[PDB]
Amino acid sequence: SFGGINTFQQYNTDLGLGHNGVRISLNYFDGLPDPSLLNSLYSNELKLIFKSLLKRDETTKEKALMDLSNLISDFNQNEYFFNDIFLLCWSQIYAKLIISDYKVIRLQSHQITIMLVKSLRKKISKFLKDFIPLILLGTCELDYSVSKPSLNELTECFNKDPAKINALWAVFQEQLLNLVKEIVVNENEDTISDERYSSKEESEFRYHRVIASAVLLLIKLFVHNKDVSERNSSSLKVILSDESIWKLLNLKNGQNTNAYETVLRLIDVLYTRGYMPSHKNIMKLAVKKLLKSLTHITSKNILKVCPVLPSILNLLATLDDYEDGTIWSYDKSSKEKVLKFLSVSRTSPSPGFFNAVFALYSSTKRHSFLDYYLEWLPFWQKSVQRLNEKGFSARNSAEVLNEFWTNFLKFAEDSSEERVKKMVESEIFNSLSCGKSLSEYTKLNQTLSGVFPPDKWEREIEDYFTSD
Amino acid sequence: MATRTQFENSNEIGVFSKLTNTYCLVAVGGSENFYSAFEAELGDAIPIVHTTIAGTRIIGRMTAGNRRGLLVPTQTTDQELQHLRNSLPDSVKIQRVEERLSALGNVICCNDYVALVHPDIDRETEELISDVLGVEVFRQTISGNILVGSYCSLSNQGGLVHPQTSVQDQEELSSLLQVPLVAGTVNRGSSVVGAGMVVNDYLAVTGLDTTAPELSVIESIFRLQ
Amino acid sequence: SGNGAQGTKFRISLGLPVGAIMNCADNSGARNLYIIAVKGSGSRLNRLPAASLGDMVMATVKKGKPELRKKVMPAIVVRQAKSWRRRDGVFLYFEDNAGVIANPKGEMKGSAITGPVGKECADLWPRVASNSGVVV
Amino acid sequence: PLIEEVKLAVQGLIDQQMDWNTIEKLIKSEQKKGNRIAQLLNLPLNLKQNKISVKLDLSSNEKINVTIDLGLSAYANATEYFNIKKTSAQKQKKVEKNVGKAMK
RNA sequence: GGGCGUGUGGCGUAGUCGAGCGCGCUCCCUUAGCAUGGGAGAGGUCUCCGGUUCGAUUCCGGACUCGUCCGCCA
RNA sequence: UCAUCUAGACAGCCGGACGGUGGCCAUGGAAGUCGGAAUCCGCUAAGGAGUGUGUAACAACUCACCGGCCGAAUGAACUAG
Ligand SMILES: [Mg+2]
Repeated sequence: SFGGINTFQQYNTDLGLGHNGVRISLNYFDGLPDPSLLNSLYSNELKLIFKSLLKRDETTKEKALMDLSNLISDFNQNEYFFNDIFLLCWSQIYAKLIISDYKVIRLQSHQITIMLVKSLRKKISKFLKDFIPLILLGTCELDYSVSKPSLNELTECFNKDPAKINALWAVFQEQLLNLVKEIVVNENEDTISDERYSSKEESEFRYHRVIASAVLLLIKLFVHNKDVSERNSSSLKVILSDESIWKLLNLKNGQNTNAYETVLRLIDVLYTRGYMPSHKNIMKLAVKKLLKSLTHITSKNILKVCPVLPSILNLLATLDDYEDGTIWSYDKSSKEKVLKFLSVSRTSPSPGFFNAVFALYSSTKRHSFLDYYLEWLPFWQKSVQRLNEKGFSARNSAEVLNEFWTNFLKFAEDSSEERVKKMVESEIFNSLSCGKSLSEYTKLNQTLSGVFPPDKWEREIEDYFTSD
Repeated sequence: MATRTQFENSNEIGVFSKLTNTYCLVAVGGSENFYSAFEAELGDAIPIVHTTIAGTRIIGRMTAGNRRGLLVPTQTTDQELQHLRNSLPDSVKIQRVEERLSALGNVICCNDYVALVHPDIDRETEELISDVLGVEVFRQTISGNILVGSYCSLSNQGGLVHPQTSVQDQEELSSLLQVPLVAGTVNRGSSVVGAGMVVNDYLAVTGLDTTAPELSVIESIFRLQ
Repeated sequence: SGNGAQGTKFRISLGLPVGAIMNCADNSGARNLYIIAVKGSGSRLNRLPAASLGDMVMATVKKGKPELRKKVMPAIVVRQAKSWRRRDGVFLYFEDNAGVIANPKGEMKGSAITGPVGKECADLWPRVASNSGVVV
Repeated sequence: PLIEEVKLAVQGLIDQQMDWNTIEKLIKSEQKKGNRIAQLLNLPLNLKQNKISVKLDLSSNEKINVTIDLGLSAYANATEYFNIKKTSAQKQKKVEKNVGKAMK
């Protein structure tokens, strides 16, 4: 029924992900189940399910998966069917199944593995080392729809104990690291997706998604284990060294900025750990890419990139804080990039953008990275002009205007100049006279509690009555 | 997911199915794979009704649907209307429309908030749409295509429009609908995108010949991730 | 019909023999279609191959745009004007013979259909039902 | 001896019925991995004609690629090369007789 | 339908098994006109495919193409 | 018309089917089996300087020959009713 030998694999002598003596790899060309092992399978029905899984067509793959699930559901009848041999074969195919583009295939595969673990509890211990990292990768996924059922099922498998879940991270941290390393470095878009059946695009898109999930898993690993960084520093270094994580930070292209955001979270984690400070080259490379990302941000795609911008600013403030803005020193044109970014960012209003700008301004002012009068004051004023034009056409605007004012007032406080104060008063007056639904809206009025003295407000009210 | 499905070989799923947030409608003469796609992806939370509209297997082009209401043509029989009333939840309202154009899926492109209609519909039908669906209505054509339901796919998150559409028409329709719109193709280049696929907040179902860049455009514009 | 049929069709009374000229309902720039053949028709001595509603025919554009004239192309009959019976027993008919242009797989050359189409044609061809305004 | 090993490895993959393009991708991956057998094989493979070309070092540095038929034994493949040499020698002899008369 | 013969450079045309000339125009020189001549140029899968030979334009077999000749009824 | 035959024939099973010798030329090799010639002895009950499969060449297997069981006719080529 099954013929041939994986002679090349025997020469290779690499078990890859698998620690059970069976090579497990994400790539299509290798890691396919060995023919002899498939022959060793307990039943003809099992052999057929495996052949269908091997076949490329999704509809056929799904039908086979459904059949496999049915066998698992009737565990008492099929306990004999399930065997260590089946488990070894399943592990090798499972890795390919998780990488599969189709959502249902992934969801079913995770469900199948969890069901198997519950039924075979205490008998899958040998295979747990192979299974758990893959299961965890599914649980932490960029896509919420696949991840949530998987996470709930995992908790149910472990009898709803959070501590057990945390323990799993600690027990498999080395294994998780190997998996993350393999995805980040060993895997390539070409390995993940066949060149003939897939375009240059999509293959790249797929690779980015897979690595992003691994990065998310990595962030989780750091959070779960404080000591993980120290024990596996060499592995962590290589993963960080690889440009692929950095390649993820591209804002020029890609459907979502979520992947870019995930990397930003990792960078903040590196800063909190001090791992990036400990290894200088990685930190420098990350900073350079972040500066490049600022260039990538453009007016044409600003609407898409606007939610992500406040997050970038907060990260910049932290990196900027480090070492008195050595981050700026790394790039000669970094200041120019920031100024260009500022103009692009201001044109599209975003929630939290002003707060980030003020925080960045505070970080810059210690080293005078941005001149208050030359660049920041005009920029803040331009932001007010933009806000006044958008009065409150897409409210939200009301909170944004208040957010700007609070930050602008603090920015104004650090001027000690009459002209700056006069400009602030004039801008406030211009916004107030033009008005909008702000008098009607309690929230807008309450949020901007004061931009002028109470007596001045009374004087303005008196002036309005006095005015013709 | 944009789920690859065929209706017995047909790569046009919007013709034979109508998908909203609250319910789904499928034709009675359907294959096991075609039913299994909606049963697996939708789950048990959302009812799937096997229905016939006016004696026809085509139901997506005959009916226009919303989470608040469903519109059916005059030719729909009392048995089909009673079966839809029993199978559907109590929240949705089903009302017959007495209007000459009579193919409501072709005539009306609608979502939860805002709707695009054929320009030449009757005023009583426009008020009936605004009453039953609770949806504000605009009479507009997509670059001269009067069949806005066939030539647009619309959801709450975003919209896919006809590929040969003027850019000025794209920002005009985008500002009018308050959602981002992308010109694109479905089912290996077929122009009829609304007939090509169905979409809601978390699911899109398309034909098997829909290629990978087209599917990527679908999931990008409808934010299904 | 033949290849691109989505299901089967009950027998409709044949109303369009070979040589019939019908209106061209779509917006492809052709004015009339001249029927030269019916797909799936049988063989009998002296009997003309006739078409009904929902049938796919071979047709030439006798009047219209010069890049559509002087060549044969497939067409789909959408309006019949000869009265036929349904299984609910209503006898119905349009007031003109009308068809649209298609490829051998059945997708329309044009983009919109003016006037009504029959449900026996709209059920059998989904692209016609997609571009159709009103289905009766 | 090495040639026989190479053939067995390639044959095993073919016996599996794996896609020929897929087999080639694997060979490339093994070369990156540093597998010795993988290194020997030239990357383009005439699987259609069932011939694999493997580089053989001239001196036990320069390597001469030699096409090997998968079906034939390594020694059999060698005999065929010898046979081509033999035929060429026969042709040369005929040419030598021909030249004097032809020149006249 | 059948028979017989035919196929060379952009054009015409010479070929005994060991592709030349002329015409078109590439360049240069040359012109009191009623615009020539001269000198070096480019230009072929010898209709195509197989075998023989040592090598076929050359011999042979097949196919394509063209041109001739003869052919249904009362 | 040739042959074999109760001193054991032809089918069917079972056993041996060997040395000189890897005979002489020729080949990168060819040892019975790519070919060219010769084609002889020993031991024999019997075994070809080989009938095929067979390997790079080997090795290996089988033959046509001899033997136990069987006990009596049989094999090849050709002719014409
Ligand atoms: Mg007749």
